[PDB]
Amino acid sequence: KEEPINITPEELDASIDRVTEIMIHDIFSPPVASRIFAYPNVAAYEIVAATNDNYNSLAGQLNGLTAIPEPDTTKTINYELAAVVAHMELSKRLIFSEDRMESLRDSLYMVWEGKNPVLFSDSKAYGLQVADHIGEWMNKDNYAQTRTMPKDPGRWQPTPPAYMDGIEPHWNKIRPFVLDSAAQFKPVPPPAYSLEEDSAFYKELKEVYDVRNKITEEGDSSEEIQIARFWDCNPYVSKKITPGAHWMGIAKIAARKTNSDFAKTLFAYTKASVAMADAFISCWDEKYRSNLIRPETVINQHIDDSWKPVLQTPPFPEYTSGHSVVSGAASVVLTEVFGDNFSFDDDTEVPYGLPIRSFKSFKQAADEAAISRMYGGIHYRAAIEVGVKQGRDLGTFVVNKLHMLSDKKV
Ligand code: NA
Repeated sequence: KEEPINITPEELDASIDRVTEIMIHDIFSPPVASRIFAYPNVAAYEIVAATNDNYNSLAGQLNGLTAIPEPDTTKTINYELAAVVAHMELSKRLIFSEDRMESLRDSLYMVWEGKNPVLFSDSKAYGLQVADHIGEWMNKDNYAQTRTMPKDPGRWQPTPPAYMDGIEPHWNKIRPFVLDSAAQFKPVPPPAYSLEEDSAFYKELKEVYDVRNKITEEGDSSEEIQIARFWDCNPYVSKKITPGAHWMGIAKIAARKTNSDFAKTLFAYTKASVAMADAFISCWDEKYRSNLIRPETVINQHIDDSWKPVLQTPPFPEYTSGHSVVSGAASVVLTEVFGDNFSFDDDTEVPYGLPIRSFKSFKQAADEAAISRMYGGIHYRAAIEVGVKQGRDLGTFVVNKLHMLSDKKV
């Protein structure tokens, strides 16, 4: 009983799709979701790097990460199999409903164990050894400690309908993967809160107000409303994926469209997920520095008590926009991996109630994701424009810092 086990990139995708689904169920927030995607990819990628002379190890490149154990030269191991095992095991550790990862895992294990028990056993064992190593490092990143950390008129207020307390005030205290510090990409400050009619703040408030009213005047056909809903990606609305998950989905689309092999797929997902996790830290750092009031609050208190945004306002401060920062970063990474002018059909939102939208490039998609927040009535211009810059600057740094691809024969 010694058939080969063919591991394909679609099995990695299976793990990431299941964790995605579980995240929705367990009600993970946008920044916490980015941490769930990153660590399991790093573990799998390290397995690949240790065994493929075209890819360099991230040990020594990511903060605190040391070399993984090498595989036993006396055993025949299928390294892709080990990489999938590592990915699933860490993914399971990072969500609450572990039984839902275990079901996916056990169903793969049963076929593998059935075809080649010895290869399966040796390969699983190595995958689990690596997951333990990577688990030790992930458990030193300050997430556990921040779980029980204690909790002008421009200050952010919780917003209706739910008036939830701000999400993840201390996300800036998580260990970044690549950044030298959480604040490395701190942006310029937002315009000073002001109700003076000639002020920069008031101009931007008036823009939010006016855009929403133009959308009203066009009616519910309007393309703006479709764009706002496509990118909304807010699990607190009173079944949706977060923005990091959506970009993980675009990374998958690109990898499948290019017929990228297991190693190239993992490379891409790892570079993207690491960048996004650092993008959330950078963006949340600024959110809780500037702690800026959301547009509906100022509009309903000072301008028009009947006005409502197209989208529900997320429960966290305004500046800079998460969508803008994370899309900026992700766009830069995918452009670097798969190229500019990469056209694609984005079907990531089809299982979540939406149609397909087509794009001519990752840059174009990011630009749409950023302006969707203006159509949505929940961000001012500065949070969007400055946020895209912040994410593109951060994603540039990540791509310039991480040396992963390194062809054996050049
Ligand atoms: Na290598």
